[PDB]
Amino acid sequence: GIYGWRKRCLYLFVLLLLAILVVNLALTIWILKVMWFSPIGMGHLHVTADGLR
Amino acid sequence: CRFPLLLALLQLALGIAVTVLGFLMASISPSLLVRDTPFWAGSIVCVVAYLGLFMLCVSYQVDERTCVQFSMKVFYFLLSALGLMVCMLAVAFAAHHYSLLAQFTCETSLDSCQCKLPSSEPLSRAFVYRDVTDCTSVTGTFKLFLIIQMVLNLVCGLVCLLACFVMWKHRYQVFYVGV
Amino acid sequence: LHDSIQIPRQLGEVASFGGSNIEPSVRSCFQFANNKPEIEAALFLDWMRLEPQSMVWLPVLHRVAAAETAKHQAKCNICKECPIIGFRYRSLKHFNYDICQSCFFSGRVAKGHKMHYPMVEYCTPTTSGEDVRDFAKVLKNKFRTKRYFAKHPRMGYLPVQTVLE
Amino acid sequence: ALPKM
Amino acid sequence: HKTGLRGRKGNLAICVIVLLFILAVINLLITLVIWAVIRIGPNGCDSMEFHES
Ligand SMILES: CC(C)CCC[C@@H](C)[C@H]1CC[C@H]2[C@@H]3CC=C4C[C@@H](O)CC[C@]4(C)[C@H]3CC[C@]12C
Ligand SMILES: [Zn+2]
Repeated sequence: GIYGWRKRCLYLFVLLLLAILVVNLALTIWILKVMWFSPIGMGHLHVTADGLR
Repeated sequence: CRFPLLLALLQLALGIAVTVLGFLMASISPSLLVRDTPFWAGSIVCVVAYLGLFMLCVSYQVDERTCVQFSMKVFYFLLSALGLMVCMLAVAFAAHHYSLLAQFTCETSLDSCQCKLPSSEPLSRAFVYRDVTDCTSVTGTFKLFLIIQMVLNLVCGLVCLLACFVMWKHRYQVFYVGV
Repeated sequence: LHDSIQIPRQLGEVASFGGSNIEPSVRSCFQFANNKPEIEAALFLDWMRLEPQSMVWLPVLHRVAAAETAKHQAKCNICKECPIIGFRYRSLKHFNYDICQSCFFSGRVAKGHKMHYPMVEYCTPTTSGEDVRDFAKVLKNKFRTKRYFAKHPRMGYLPVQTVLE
Repeated sequence: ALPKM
Repeated sequence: HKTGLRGRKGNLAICVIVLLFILAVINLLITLVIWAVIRIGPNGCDSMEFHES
C-alpha cells in the first residue's frame, strides 16, 4: 500500500522521530559526560545501597 | 548551469573571506580555543567550492548526461549540506561566545587581560588573555570582528542552503504530464 | 452545424444535443454577438469556449484522448483499483472518496453513499495545490448543508467541471 | 510514483 | 503499472526502520542502566536532594 498522501505523511513522521531520537541521544551523552560515569559509580564517588564513598 | 556557477563563485568568495578572517583571529593572539576560530569550516567550504568549480567546468566540457554524473551530483549535494551544517554550528559558537563576552567588565593587568564576570558573591569565573597590548584595545575590536564574522557565516550558510535546495527543486518539483 | 451534428445522427443520439434543429444554436451565437452582421474567428472561439450544448463532443473527445495513459496516485473506493488509470472522480461532501471512470459510468452503488452529489473530474494527475483547494472546498461545504440545490434525475450531466489543462 | 517527502 | 514502494526502496525503508528501532533500544538500555546505577526514584536521587536554593 502507501500510495499517496499516506506516504508523504509517513516520511515526515519518520523524519520527526529521527530528529527527536538524535536530540535524546545528545542529551544522554551530555549526562554521561557531565557525570564521570563508570559501572561502579560517578567518577571515583562509588555508590552502593548502604551509602556513598 | 549559470545559477549553480554563480552559487559556486559566491561559495568560494565567502570561503576565502572566512578563512582569511579565521587566520587573522589566530594571528591576533593565541588566547582563543580552536572551536572559537572556525577557519576549519572555512577550509571545508573552500574545498566544497573547489569541487563545485570542477563540477561546473566538467559539466560544460564533456560527459553531461550519464549516470555517474548524477552519482556524484549526490555527493556534491551532501557535501554542500555538511558545509551548511558546519557554517550554522560556527554561527552558534560565535553567538554564544559573544553573548558571554558582551555583559562583563574587564580590567588590565601587567601581562594579561585578567578580569571576572559580574558576580553576586566574590567567587566567579576568571579569564586571562595572552600578550594583551591593552584590555581596552583587543576588547572593543574583538566584538566588531565577531559581528562581521557572524554576518559572514550567516550569508555563507544561506548560500549553502539555496545551493542544496536548487538541485532538489530541479528534480522533485516538476512532473511530466504528456507522455 | 448541420455537418457537425450529422455524426451524432449516425449513432442515433443527436436528440441529446438538441436534435437536428440548428436554429437555436444560431440564435444563441447571435445573442452573444449582439446580432452582429458577421461573425469572425475570435468571436466564434469565445462562443465555443463556454461548452455549447451542441458541440460538447469535440472537446470531451480530445479530453478522453488526453486521459487514456494518465496514472494517478490514488485508489478507487468501490472496486479497490490501485492505481486508477484514466479519469478520476473526487467527491465534495465527503472525505477520502474517489472513484474510477468505469465505477462512475456503470453505477456500482455501494450501500451507504449515493452518486447524485456534486463531483470533480480530473484527467491529468493532480498537484498539491489542487488537493488542498479540494480540502478547503469540502470543509466549506460541510457548513453549507440543508440541500441548497438538488438534482436527482440525470437529464444530462456532461459538463461536470473544467480543469483548464 | 517518484517517492519523496 | 503500480505506485508506492515497489522494489529496492521497500528493502531500504525496512532496513532504515530496523536500524532506528535498534538505536532506540540501545538508548533505552543506556537510560535504564543509569537509573539502576544511580538509584533514581520517584522521591529523588535517593542519596542527595538538589534544593532550589
Ligand atoms: C536535472 C538534474 C539537475 C537532476 C539531478 C538529480 C538530483 C538533483 C537528485 C536526484 C536524486 C537525489 C538524491 C536522492 C536521494 C538522496 C538521499 C536522501 O536521504 C536525501 C536526498 C538525496 C541526497 C537526493 C538529493 C538530490 C538528488 C541527487
Ligand atoms: Zn472503480
